[PDB]
Amino acid sequence: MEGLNLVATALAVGLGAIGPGVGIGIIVSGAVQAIGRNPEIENRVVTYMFIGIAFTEALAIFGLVIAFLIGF
Amino acid sequence: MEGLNLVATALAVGLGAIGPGVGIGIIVSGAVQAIGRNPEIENRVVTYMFIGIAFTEALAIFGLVIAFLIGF
Amino acid sequence: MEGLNLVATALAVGLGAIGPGVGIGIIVSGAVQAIGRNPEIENRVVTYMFIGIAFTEALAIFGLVIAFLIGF
Amino acid sequence: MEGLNLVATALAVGLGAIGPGVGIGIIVSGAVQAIGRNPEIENRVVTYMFIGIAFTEALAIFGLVIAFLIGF
Amino acid sequence: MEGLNLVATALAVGLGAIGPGVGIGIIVSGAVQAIGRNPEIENRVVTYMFIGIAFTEALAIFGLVIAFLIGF
Amino acid sequence: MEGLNLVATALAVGLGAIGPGVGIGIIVSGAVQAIGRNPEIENRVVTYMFIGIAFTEALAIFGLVIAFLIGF
Amino acid sequence: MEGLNLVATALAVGLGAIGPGVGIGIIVSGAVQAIGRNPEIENRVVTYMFIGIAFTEALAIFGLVIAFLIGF
Amino acid sequence: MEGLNLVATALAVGLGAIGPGVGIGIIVSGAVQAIGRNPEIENRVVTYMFIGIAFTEALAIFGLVIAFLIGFG
Amino acid sequence: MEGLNLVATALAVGLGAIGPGVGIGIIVSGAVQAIGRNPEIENRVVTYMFIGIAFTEALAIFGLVIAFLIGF
Amino acid sequence: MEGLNLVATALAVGLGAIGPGVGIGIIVSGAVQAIGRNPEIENRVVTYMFIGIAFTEALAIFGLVIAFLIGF
Amino acid sequence: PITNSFVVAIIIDIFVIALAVAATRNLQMVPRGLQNVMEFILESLYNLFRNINAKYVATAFPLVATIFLFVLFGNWFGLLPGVGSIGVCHHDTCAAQGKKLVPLFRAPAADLNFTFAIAVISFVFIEYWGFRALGPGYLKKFFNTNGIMSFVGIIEFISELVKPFALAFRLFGNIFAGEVLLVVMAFLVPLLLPLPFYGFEVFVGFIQALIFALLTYAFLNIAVT
Amino acid sequence: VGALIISIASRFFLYTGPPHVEVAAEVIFDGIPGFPITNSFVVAIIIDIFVIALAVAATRNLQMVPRGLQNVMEFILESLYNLFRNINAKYVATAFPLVATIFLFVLFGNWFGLLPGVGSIGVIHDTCAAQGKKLVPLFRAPAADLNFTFAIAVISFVFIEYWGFRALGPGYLKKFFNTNGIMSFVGIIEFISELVKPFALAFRLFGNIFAGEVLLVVMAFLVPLLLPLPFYGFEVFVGFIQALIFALLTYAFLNIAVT
Amino acid sequence: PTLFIAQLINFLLLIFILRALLYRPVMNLLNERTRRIE
Amino acid sequence: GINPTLFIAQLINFLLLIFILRALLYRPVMNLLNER
Amino acid sequence: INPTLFIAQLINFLLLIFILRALLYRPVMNLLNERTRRI
Amino acid sequence: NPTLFIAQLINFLLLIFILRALLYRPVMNLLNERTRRIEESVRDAEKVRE
Repeated sequence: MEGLNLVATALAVGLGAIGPGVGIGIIVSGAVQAIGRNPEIENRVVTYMFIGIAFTEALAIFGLVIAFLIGF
Repeated sequence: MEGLNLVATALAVGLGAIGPGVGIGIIVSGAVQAIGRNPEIENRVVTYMFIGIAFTEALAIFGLVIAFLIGF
Repeated sequence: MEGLNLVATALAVGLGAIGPGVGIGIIVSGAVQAIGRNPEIENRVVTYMFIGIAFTEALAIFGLVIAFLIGF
Repeated sequence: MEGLNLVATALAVGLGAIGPGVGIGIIVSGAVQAIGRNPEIENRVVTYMFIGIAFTEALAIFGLVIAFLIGF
Repeated sequence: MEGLNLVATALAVGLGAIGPGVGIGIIVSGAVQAIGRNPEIENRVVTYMFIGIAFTEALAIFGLVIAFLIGF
Repeated sequence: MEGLNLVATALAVGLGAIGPGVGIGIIVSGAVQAIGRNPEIENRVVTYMFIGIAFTEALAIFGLVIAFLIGF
Repeated sequence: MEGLNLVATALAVGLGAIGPGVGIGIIVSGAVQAIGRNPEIENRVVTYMFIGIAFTEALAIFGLVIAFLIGF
Repeated sequence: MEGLNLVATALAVGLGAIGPGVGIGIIVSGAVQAIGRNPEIENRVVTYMFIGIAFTEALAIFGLVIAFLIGFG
Repeated sequence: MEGLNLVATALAVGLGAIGPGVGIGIIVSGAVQAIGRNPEIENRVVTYMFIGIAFTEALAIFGLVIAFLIGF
Repeated sequence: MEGLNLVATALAVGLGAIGPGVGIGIIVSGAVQAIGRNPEIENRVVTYMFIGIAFTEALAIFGLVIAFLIGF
Repeated sequence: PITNSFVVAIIIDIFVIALAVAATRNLQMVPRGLQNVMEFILESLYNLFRNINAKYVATAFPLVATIFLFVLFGNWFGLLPGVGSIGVCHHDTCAAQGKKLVPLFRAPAADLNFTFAIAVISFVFIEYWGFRALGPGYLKKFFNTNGIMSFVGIIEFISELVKPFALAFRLFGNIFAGEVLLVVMAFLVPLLLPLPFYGFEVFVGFIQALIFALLTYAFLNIAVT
Repeated sequence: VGALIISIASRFFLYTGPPHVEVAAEVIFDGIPGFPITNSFVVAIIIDIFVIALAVAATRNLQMVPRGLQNVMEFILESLYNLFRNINAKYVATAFPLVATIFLFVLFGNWFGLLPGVGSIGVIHDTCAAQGKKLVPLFRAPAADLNFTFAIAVISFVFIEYWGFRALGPGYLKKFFNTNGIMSFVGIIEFISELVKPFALAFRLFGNIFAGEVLLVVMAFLVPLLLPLPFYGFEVFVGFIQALIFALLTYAFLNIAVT
Repeated sequence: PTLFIAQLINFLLLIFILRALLYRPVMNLLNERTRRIE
Repeated sequence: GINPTLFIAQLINFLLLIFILRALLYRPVMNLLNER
Repeated sequence: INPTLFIAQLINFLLLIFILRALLYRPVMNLLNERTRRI
Repeated sequence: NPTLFIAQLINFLLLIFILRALLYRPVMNLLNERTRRIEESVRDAEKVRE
């Protein structure tokens, strides 16, 4: 086909955010709930939440750059 | 052929929202549970709640804009 | 292919609902549980529950509008 | 093709039923759990239960409407 | 594609049985947990459980009738 | 194609087992948790579990009926 | 279409297990948690756990047998 | 569609394995939490834990063997 | 229709990896939560944690090797 | 088909990363919940969180390198 | 030129003006009637806004109330009989001399023109009030302030811009979907079938009308923060 | 030890030497007129006689003091007895001979399947493929045969049905038919699941053994050295777990039928 | 159109049926607010 | 495509309605505040 | 799926079960019960 | 097949060595503990008999 690369770009973009979005949501929810349970652990909880979010963010960028390669 | 772009836009828009939506839902649920646990931490938990919401919405908007590029 | 726009818009509108619906349900359940734990905090619980619901439903709105653009 | 409208309608209906069903299930489970925790605010919490159910059913209605448009 | 109508009819039921299936399960589990936590509010929460079950079953019936129209 | 009926039946059964299976799992888990919390309510809670499991299994029954109709 | 029945059988087996597996996991995890919470009540709750397990396994074997029908 | 059998045997193993993995994870989490709460009942409940785990892996094997049969007729 | 082996391998890898990731995530989450609940009992918990991790990664390796069959 | 390679690369990147998009999030959420419930066990639980992260990123990198093979 | 939805929007505005005139014609303590209901609605809205942010609760309160009243009027007009059945002509009643039988009453929210104005007004109010007491800090990205914190700020900036457009698109989709669901139910059966949906339509419209104002107040508070 | 991880022996004939797949679902050894005995059946024979010799040696001069083979066999039997009593304590002795022999035979069949040469020994190109006759492999695991696994499953089903008839009477109204209530709808699903159970068990064991055999063979094909060791261990664990759970599920189903 | 007329009749009937029940509690709330004004 | 003139007219009508509502409710708001 | 092979496998399994009951299960339980009987 | 028997046997010997170096000790310890408990019970029974 001729527009199949466009479908590939869509699949890379669409499937590259399903996992990371849910992971970020779960991480933020757990961090906020823990902070509400104990405020004093705020600094370390925020740091670990940032690390976890950064992992999934890089995982989404993995698909984003592949889509850009096809897009460019 | 001759419509694969439409399918690509559809797939990008769809799969680019099923993860971020659940992430936002979980973020809000955890934030509200923490709020119910203690009210005084609202200003400190609304911020990170909005950070997670911004990340998820950024992923979703990335999917939407990539689809729009194909649509255009 | 012929009529591919129809399946495209159908896929877009369908996939725009599975994610946001679960997120909205989780948001509502968490808000209800928190209100049950603390009655008097409903004023600050609801004002964030609706904004989270709107953020989540924005993705479904994006799905619907893209389906309309493909359908029309 | 000759029946691509049919598969489009079927996919739209099914996907629009997948999400809102789970959302409604979660909403009702949380509401009933809170009511069991505190029956005294039964009306107060059912007030929000119904309004959440309405938003959740909205996506299913959207999908059904699009499917009817393609079906007809 | 001659059995395209057949695959559409099957797909409609298959995907429409997903969301309500999980929703009814979640509703029943929440109602059961509340009953175990509070048998005294039996009828009041059973009514809401039946309300949610009726909504999910209505969505499933919409899927089934769409499939029946397609098959017929 | 040719064997579209076969893949139709396959999709019907698979997607009709995807949802109701999870619904049964959630129902039984909630019933077990309630029993662990309160064996005294067993006589009514198991009845509610059964009236929920039947409704959840109804959609799988519909899927099997459609599959057999196609196979016929 | 040059071997569509193979894809049919694969989808029947593949889609017939992802749902039931989660149901089995949820059932047995809830059973384990309730048993740990209440070591005393074990004799009869395992009965409901196993009837749910049997129902879920029958749901999966429905798709397995449907696929085996096409295999012959 | 000469390689449709390849996609078939890929789907038969890919699909049908997602559910077993989540089931195994849920079983492990529940059993571990329960034994952390109830240490002395671990020697009794690990059996049911493995029962559920092997049920999920049985479903995964049901997918695997069908995939293998598809890959070789 | 050449190159279908590539997409076959890709689908095999993706659908055999998406499950195990969630499985190991839940395993580690439950293990760490129980360990934090009581660090007194660790080895008799880390043992089962690694048992589940090995089983789930083994299923992932099943998917990986069956994919490399088409790859090789 | 002159383009199935790109779609296969997209599937290998996107799919196979959803599971390693949610498992990481669940691991981090459990870790931070344990950290809030027990701060003095920080190093011990952080090590196990990193163990789970490495286990999940193993599958993630497997999918990525498989995509690179398809891409190359 | 003008379209069908413009007439309905003008009718909604005229009805709002008439209701305000009726309420203000006899203004006295202990109201009982239409004035009492209007005062109760205004007081509930003020309480909800003060719950979000009392500092700016009365800042754009008239604009928010006008938007909410217009949305409620449009939602009520959608389910009313005569909308979509009377055709102006540029089997159907206008089958002879076919001109698509353009509906006389088109919901103002069911169009992308009337809905777009609300988004622009909300975005302008948020940017102005947000930057009124913040200057560069309202849109400050915090460039490498907290370890490359600019990435978080840039992503959040697009969300704030899309929020008003998202709200307008949500309102338009809700109105159009309500109208289309009513039409589909009418096509399915001639009477008594649309009861499950027609009743839910009014509740959905009221919920959306309240939610628009609540979201505007919350966004203003977030902007003020 | 240190950091001596080099894997130099691993990079030895990655896929050139060992044959690509060379697997089969069912093969027949024959050798006699009439009944076509298979290699899987042959292994079932050698496992059976090995089990008999092991039992005789354990019982050879049975002493009150346990030691060695007698001690370990007693430990295994008593652990199984306690495990089965933990579910039901009224019918342990009745079903014990069947359950114990099922577990013992399945465990040894699975473990023997992982012995070297089960794919290499038979009556890329190896030995027989050089000649004009196909190389049928010998020493096939009994659980790799459906005719064995289905036989075990049908035996277990007959046993459970006979004992569920012998106890609780022949009523079965919970699964046969109910007059009113949703119990009528419940009973048919119960009957369907009960019919499924033997097929499910047989397919479970057969697949979980045969797929393991296939995986070990194919991982011997690619990078044959030093990599499949953890997978051999995992397959040992899988065989043990399957052998245990078959008996456990059998007893659990029997007890639930009693209830 | 006959279908349009029937749909309008059904919509009006449903609106009136909902409005009576809604106004009953709404009338009670309005009366309570008027009483609580002074 | 959207009619810019129609959107401008709708915006003008909305602004006029908002101004009229504010003018009308300025007195009602004052009365409500004085009562409470 | 050979019915003769399945019958042969069932016969072998039944013979193994009988042999184990008559040689292994009976003595092991007798020895095991003796310890409790001694206790 | 003098190409996979060697690989399997070489792997088999390594697996046996690993099992003997990782699992033989705990199994031997458990068997010895059971034997010691049984022997103590038997000695107590004999002494009570005598």
